[PDB]
Order: sequence, then C-alpha cells, then structure tokens
Amino acid sequence: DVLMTQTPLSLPVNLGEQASISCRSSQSIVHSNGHTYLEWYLQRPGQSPKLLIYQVSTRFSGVPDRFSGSGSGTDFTLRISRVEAEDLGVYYCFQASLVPLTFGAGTKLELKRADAAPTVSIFPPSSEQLTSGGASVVCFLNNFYPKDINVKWKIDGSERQNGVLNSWTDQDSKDSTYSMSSTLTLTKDEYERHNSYTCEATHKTSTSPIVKSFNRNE
Amino acid sequence: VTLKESGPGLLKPSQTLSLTCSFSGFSIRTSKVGVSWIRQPSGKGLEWLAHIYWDDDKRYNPSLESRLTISKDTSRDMVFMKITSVDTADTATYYCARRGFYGRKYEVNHFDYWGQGTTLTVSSAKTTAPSVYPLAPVCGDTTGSSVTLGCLVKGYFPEPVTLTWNSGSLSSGVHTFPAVLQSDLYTLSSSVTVTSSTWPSESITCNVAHPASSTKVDKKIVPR
Ligand code: NA
Ligand code: NA
Ligand SMILES: [Zn+2]
Repeated sequence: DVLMTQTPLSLPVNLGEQASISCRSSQSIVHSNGHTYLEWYLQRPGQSPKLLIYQVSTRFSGVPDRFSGSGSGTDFTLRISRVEAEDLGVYYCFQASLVPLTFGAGTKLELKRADAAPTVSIFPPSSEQLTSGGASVVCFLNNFYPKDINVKWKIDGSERQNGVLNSWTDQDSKDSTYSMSSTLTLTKDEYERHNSYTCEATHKTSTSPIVKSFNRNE
Repeated sequence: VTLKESGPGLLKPSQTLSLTCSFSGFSIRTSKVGVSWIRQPSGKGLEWLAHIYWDDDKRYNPSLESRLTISKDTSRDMVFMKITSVDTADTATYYCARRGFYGRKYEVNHFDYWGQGTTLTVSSAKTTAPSVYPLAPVCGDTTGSSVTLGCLVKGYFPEPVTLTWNSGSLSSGVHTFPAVLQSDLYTLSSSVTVTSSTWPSESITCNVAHPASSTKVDKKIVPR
C-alpha cells in the first residue's frame, strides 16, 4: 500500500517565520490518468480538517498565498512563508491516487520557546483508594519545554512498564509549555509488598535523570 | 453546502455502528460528487474508511473493509456507513467528506467540505460514577517554597466530568489533564501548585461533578 511519511512530526516555529513540511510516499502517486492526487489538509484545534492544497501545488479557494505546495512523484513539500496564529494545528498530507487512500501521520505546527525544566511531583496512593483494594501512584511533570520527555516508573529499582496511564496537556496558550501526568496502578497487595517508588524523567534541561521518589513507609 | 454526521454516541463491543451524513445546500444526485468517510481514532491521525461515487461504485480501506458497508439515498441527500462488530479501537471521531471539484473538471477532485464530525465511544461499561482520590505529598516534599497537590478521578463512564479546586476560587497554578479511556472506563487527574504558606494552613479541596451519574463530590487534601 502507499505509506505516506511526513517529516518532521512536530514543527516548532516563531510566528512570522517560514515553515516547511516534507511528505514522502513509498511509491509514485501519479494516477493512470496523469494526475497526482496529493493533498494537504489542516486540522486546527477543535475543528474538522480543511483543504489547503490539491494536485501537489494548487491552493483551494480561500487559502492565503502564504501556503504553497511543490513536489513530484514521491517527494512533496508544503511551505508556509510567514506563519500566523491561525496556521497552528496539525497538517496531514494525503494521497488519493491508489486505494487505500492514505494519510501521513500528521505534523503538529506549534510554537517555539526557550527550554523550561519540568516541576516534578510524586504522590502515594490515598488511604481511600487503598481501602477499596487498589493503589495508584501519580507523577506530574509540569510546565516543561520542549515537549520531548521520557518518563519511567521504577519500583524497588526495577522499571515498571505495565499498569500505566499517561495524559498530556496541549501546549499552554499563555506560556507555551507542556505538562504531563503519569499514573501507575497496582493492586493494594502489590503496593504493600514494595518499598521505593520512583518517577524518573529524562529531559534536555538536565544532564542527569530528574528523579522524584518516596518510600511507602515514610 | 453543509454536511452533518449523526451516530449513536456510545456502543458496546460487538454492536454495529450505523452512521449517517446528511447533506444540504446542494443535490448529491445533480453534482456527481463522491463522498467518503474518514475517522480519527483517539490519539491518532486521520484514516480513510470508504468512498461512494455518484454512480454507487464503492471503494474501501482493506484494513477495515470486511467490516464496512457504505451506501447512499440520493432522495434523502444522505450517505450511510455501517461498521460491524465494534470494539475499543473504533472509538474515534467519524467525518463525512465531500469529494468535490470545480464544475465540472471531474478529474480535479478533492475533499472540499467536511462535516463537524460525530464522536463514538466503544465501551462495555454502564454509567459509572468516578472514585475521587485526594493526592497529598509525602512530608519530605512539603519543605519547599511551593507545594503541589493533586486529585485523581478514576473509573467513570461516560465523559465528561468537571473538576475545580476550592469551588473555582483556586484557578491559577492548576493543570487538569485530558481524560483517557482504559479498560472501559475514564481516568482524569489534576494538579494544583500553591505557596507553602497557603497549604495546609488553608484547606484545599477538589470538587468533581459527573452529570451522567448525577454525582458531585468534594475531597479535601489532607496532609500525610
Ligand atoms: Na511485586
Ligand atoms: Na487530466
Ligand atoms: Zn504498501
């Protein structure tokens, strides 16, 4: 099938700067009729997708001229000459030449800002939850930039990948940072077998692991 | 030109999803446009499902085709989609998109109008009120100039809940995270960060309302 590969998947810009998004198809997407059905769609937060560019390089009605498309065969590029607030959102390339019609993974056009280290806080299970037989440990990692972060739970020094639920906020509309919550859910009995609980983050703002821990008995 | 999708909102696994896209402002019959269904699974990008052309020819995504049936009723100006045997992974926003063109260079076609979408959640759960757990730090994490408290809202169905701190009087320093579906139920969390001179000397409580279960609960964050 035709795989559509977009690069990059996240694109931080300053408003007023140029943006370029690459879309590479796994084979030629020229239809037998000689048309290249390569389209670019923008989905802004809270909205449905909207057409920007069709047939590689043609702007749809109502689309500002700061949007342009180019490419041939298997290599395509969307450019925005001067990025506006209303351009922020997720861009998808789409090929309709071959069935299944396929979309790229999306490129999130977001805002650049200076790096910011997360404020990391860890929380033991509540007595209320323990009485019902469960035990969730929660780690918040707040107000960081860039969005790239690796978060690992360790219980008595061993990584725990199972039982985890993560959630993330959108880029903050005022300070442009990101926040994350990670919850590791265990049984009460498992929680009470173990001693040391650790939320370990890797982020470009620290040369070493950012660690927050507690002991069940402290 | 307007498109509007409708569907069941919630289904239990194994059920058949029946979607309708209702068109106005133009005739499906006359225009010769095609129509597709496209979905956006939770946490994912867009995925094309099926297409119906003016002449009722049909194309499907082979990843899902065995479960899909697209159809049309031009007299009602409606296009339909059936998806059999739904399960969790079908939780998505479903969009109808018109495959238009400038009239009438038929070869130069593209998705020019999209509906607002219809949301589907697939879960075996009945309506289930949240368990609301206050998150207090260990004592050793209360010695700085600020302190972060939290609230964990676990195991509810369906969305939404509303969460506030001190009935909305505590609004700065708050991060409330999007709900996530897991094992048929939603979990949400929220943190609030205050000066150490604010808590525990002043009480801080998370308030959680879940309209579907007619529940409202307050949980004071007690120091450990
Ligand atoms: Na264990
Ligand atoms: Na042609
Ligand atoms: Zn392939």
